[PDB]
Amino acid sequence: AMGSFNSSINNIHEMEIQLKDALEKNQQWLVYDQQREVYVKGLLAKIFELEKKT
Amino acid sequence: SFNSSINNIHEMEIQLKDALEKNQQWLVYDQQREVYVKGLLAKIFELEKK
Amino acid sequence: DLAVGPPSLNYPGY
Repeated sequence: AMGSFNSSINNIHEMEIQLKDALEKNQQWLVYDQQREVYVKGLLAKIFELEKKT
Repeated sequence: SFNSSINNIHEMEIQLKDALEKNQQWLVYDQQREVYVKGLLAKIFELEKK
Repeated sequence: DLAVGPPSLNYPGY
């Protein structure tokens, strides 16, 4: 139908929105995880000093 | 041409299925890393009692 | 509008 055609066009609008939002989120996971790695490397260096005291 | 535009929409769908598969991988990976960080702290705790 | 992002951009944000 011509109504099913019109509806199917609107999803394709949502799809773009979904791509855009998911794209900027995997992109934010990078910054977040890069920061956690700073913390982890800190803890590891800290554990390594507590092991010299053993 | 329209057939050129429909091809892009097909590509857009491929990219979304990808951006969503990776977003899930980020989630599961995140939970594992958080469990890991707690382990490191738990080990720091045990080492400090000495 | 459903796909997940990180709790923050800084760590931890607790």
